[PDB]
Amino acid sequence: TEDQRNEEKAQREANKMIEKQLQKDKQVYRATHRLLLLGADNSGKSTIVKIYHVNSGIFETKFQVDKVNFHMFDVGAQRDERRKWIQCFNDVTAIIFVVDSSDYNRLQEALNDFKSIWNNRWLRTISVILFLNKQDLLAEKVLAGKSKIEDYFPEFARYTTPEDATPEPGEDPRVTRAKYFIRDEFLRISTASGDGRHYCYPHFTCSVDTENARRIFNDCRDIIQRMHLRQYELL
Amino acid sequence: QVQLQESGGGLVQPGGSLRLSCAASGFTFSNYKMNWVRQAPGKGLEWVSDISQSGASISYTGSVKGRFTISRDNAKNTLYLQMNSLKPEDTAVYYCARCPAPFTRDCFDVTSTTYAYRGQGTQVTVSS
Amino acid sequence: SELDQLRQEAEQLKNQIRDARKACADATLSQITNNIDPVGRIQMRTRRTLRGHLAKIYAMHWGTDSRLLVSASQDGKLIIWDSYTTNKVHAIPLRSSWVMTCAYAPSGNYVACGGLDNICSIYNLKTREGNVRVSRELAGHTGYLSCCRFLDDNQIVTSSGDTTCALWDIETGQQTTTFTGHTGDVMSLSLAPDTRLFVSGACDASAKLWDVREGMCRQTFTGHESDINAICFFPNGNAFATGSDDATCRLFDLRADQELMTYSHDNIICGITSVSFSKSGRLLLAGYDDFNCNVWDALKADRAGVLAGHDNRVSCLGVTDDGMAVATGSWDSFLKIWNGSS
Amino acid sequence: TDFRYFIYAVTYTVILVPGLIGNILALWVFYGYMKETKRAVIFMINLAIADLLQVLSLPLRIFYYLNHDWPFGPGLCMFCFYLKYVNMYASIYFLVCISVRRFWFLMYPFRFHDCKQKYDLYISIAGWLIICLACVLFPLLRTSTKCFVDLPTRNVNLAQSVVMMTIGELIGFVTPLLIVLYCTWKTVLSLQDKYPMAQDLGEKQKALKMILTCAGVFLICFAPYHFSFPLDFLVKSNEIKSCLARRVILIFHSVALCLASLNSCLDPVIYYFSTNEFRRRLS
Amino acid sequence: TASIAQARKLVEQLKMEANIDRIKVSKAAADLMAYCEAHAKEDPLLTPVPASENPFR
Ligand SMILES: CC(C)CCC[C@@H](C)[C@H]1CC[C@H]2[C@@H]3CC=C4C[C@@H](O)CC[C@]4(C)[C@H]3CC[C@]12C
Ligand SMILES: CC(C)CCC[C@@H](C)[C@H]1CC[C@H]2[C@@H]3CC=C4C[C@@H](O)CC[C@]4(C)[C@H]3CC[C@]12C
Repeated sequence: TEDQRNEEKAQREANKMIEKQLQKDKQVYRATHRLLLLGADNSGKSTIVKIYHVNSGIFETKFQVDKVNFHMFDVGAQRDERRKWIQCFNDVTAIIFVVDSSDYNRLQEALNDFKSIWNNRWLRTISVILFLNKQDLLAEKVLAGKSKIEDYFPEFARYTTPEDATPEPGEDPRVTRAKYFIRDEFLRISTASGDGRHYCYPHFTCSVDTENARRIFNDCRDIIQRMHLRQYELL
Repeated sequence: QVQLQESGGGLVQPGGSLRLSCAASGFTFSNYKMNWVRQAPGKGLEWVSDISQSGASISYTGSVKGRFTISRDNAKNTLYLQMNSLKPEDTAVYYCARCPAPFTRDCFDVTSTTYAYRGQGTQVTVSS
Repeated sequence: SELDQLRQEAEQLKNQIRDARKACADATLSQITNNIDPVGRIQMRTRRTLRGHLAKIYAMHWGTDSRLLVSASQDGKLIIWDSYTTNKVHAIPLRSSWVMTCAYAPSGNYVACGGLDNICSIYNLKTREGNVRVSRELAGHTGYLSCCRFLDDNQIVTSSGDTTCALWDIETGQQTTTFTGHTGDVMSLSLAPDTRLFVSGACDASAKLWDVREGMCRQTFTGHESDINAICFFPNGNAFATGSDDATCRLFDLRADQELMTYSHDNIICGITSVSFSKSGRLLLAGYDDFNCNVWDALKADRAGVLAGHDNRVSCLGVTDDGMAVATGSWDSFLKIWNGSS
Repeated sequence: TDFRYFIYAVTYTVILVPGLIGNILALWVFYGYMKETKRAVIFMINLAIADLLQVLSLPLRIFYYLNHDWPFGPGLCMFCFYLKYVNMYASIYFLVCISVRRFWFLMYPFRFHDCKQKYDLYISIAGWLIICLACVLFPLLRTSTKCFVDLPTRNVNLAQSVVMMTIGELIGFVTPLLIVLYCTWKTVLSLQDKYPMAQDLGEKQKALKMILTCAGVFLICFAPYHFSFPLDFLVKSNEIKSCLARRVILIFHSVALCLASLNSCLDPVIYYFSTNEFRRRLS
Repeated sequence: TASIAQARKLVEQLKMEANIDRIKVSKAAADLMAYCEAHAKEDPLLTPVPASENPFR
């Protein structure tokens, strides 16, 4: 069995070469944080972050914040039914959810999309970074008065601005009253489930807003840190 | 085979009342969350209301809140939608949609263009 | 008005088929197999643990030599394992990391994979350069690739999330036949032993039997209440088993054109991801969302045993061609090899 | 003198029961944890093993104080006496390792991956080997039926004794103390968010109180022992030669040594049974 | 205009499926039981082989 004896050694030597390559790939894989980009077509999710690549039917966006690599994936070439391929993103660092705040007609659909993603059995442990995009359009729509939010959401009639709200200087009280109403609609779903395994990070962003990359970095830092406190309790 | 038959509907004057019935077959009705979905002419499908497995949890769209009531009968394997004080903006084809999986809180693709577990739909017209 | 007319004629045809199936339902498989003795308790131990994947495993397929297998991970790597020694024979870096299926060619010279990239990539394992290279990229599907199976070195059948299945000519890169008729995402397919027919399970809770050469659907099988995630032919080719999200397994017969047996338990409330048969077909092994793999008695619908060796979702499993061992893949990034002992 | 015999006997019996129950049960849970989730608990296991051996050195030591006789031979005495202290500084070593590890993934979450735990087995092995080598002075410096507390101290020059005492304090207590305090201080800051989350459920607050408790027990237990150990050694060498100070220091060091021995049983409560992962495994 | 075209295809498919020959369930059940019996001995998972003949010792 001398001929067969060296055959096993050759196969075992090739195994070590593969293992060395896997360790090099493991370092890159865990040094990159993967994000799932979601939202409807009217939302400006494609322009949230100010290296962009299109691989097959998936729009890949790679950016670096404080020497940390983020790889954000957008899925474009799929059917409207997404209850199966959404399971492929069960191990992402966070989900980026973008909502058109000024679009009152489709605002309820965005809530239903958020509710299903939040309550999905394979997404129960993934935090969501919520970007309430197009705030400038929301301000103009409220100031104009042509469209009333209470027409679409009756709860807005008896809603009061939270005491913890921090409106920007020189902002109409009506605008920030409605700006935080839409945020609380998504936080009502967020705080009604999860059992502490994941949280939602609401943000107010506009079309001209170059700080969205920084906001994702800060939120994912808190997501990872909370993840470490849970899975590294016994060192 | 999963099949849903929507019954009821028709031409009703504005401000009238209308009751829709959904007959479920081919699956254990008590194990699934049920939804009501409508499609206005010239517009896509939109979610109207849902009811949990036991009926404890109920939700509505803000445009129909306070006017539509959704109920289910697990023993009768039937779903109901009471529509009173109707408006001409409610003229649409109403669909009985079942959530894809049992014993789940999420309901992903009920409001989709081609959904397998959604019935043929019933026509509701409110314009005088 | 014609659309309403055709809707009623379809119901009449469906009732005609339902009555025809009920007419030939003289007996039940449970009654026929009541007399035979049970298989007893099936105890299997983890002989091997395959470590190396950095992300959840989504698919595995044994080679025809019953020794080599290929497993697909979501980190972007294809690894070929020597199951006897746990040595890694190859590690193929994938251009797109969101792979959902993998297939081993019966000749052993090629492997296939594909996922959210809507592409079935063929890799040549026997090259003079000593490295694995992409030999073909099969484009044409408009949805994610859910399953693929080689017919030979030149033909492969792929199922996609665009509700269609396709037969591909690898040499020309074109799909010779397209199998349409599913109204939901096709999640799995299984080839008949003679490779003249194949069954596919979709998210419309139906299983369709397709003729490879003719290219049309011969029979449609209904009975599940949720999306079908797995399907596997019986070893003689006259039956197949499916697994759905309704926590049930059903055994359909091709010639009787109806369901024969249901494999479900009250404790089981989770979806089923993968199904396979033993060499004789007496055992049906099914993977579940509760991190366990239940071995069922196909004839008697009895849970023969449980494979509990994973800490996350069991995404795939498969039995070797000689029936010697069964491999189970899981979202915990590990593969395990199981067999019994005397 | 007579009190010191009784103080050790009473205290060591109190720690004997929870120390065995706390550490043996923890190791069984650690083995199950490694088999299930395949995640490293190297620092937790080594701390439990180091505490387990220290408790295991008590039953032989308790026998001496209840009989005033050591019929087991001088060879066994020099091992049981050496076993307790080699595991005391071993526990201190892995309390710093836990403190530095917690500081690493809470102050730099992005610079701590699964593969960052490389060269971790090389830390525990190196920690034991150097400690087991440097702690050999405990039986070497008292080698001269009397065992443990009654062992005579070797006649060593005062100048040479101070140098050894100074080095032992710096690398045995002073270095662990500053690192633990520094890691705890910055880890507390990183767990204090500028904008708290409304529905946070106090996940970080519980960690903040747990980490402060971990550093508090470290200061309460080991610091009094190392403030009397240099003084107690001079009493054995009769350098002080003061009647009043001789009785006070020996009794004070007896309490401090017993207090430092409490860390054998307090560690499972503070570190192991305070974790919600342990509750899931037990229940 | 689309819907009517899809309706014709679905009706046409049901005609093909309704014209197939179906055997009795008892006949189909017996064939499945017969195949399992004939190959029971050569099933390593059903009847585990001796450790000497098991490649995965
Ligand atoms: C009992 C006495 C000896 C304890 C001494 C504590 C010091 C010397 C030891 C204990 C834990 C050790 C640390 C453990 C982990 C790391 C992370 C590594 O990436 C750099 C080295 C570093 C930072 C070690 C430095 C030395 C260290 C801090
Ligand atoms: C003189 C003697 C008593 C000093 C103590 C030596 C022994 C008990 C210590 C020193 C090194 C320690 C080992 C260090 C590393 C590991 C690897 C870990 O995955 C399991 C625990 C284990 C295996 C420890 C077991 C206990 C150990 C072997």
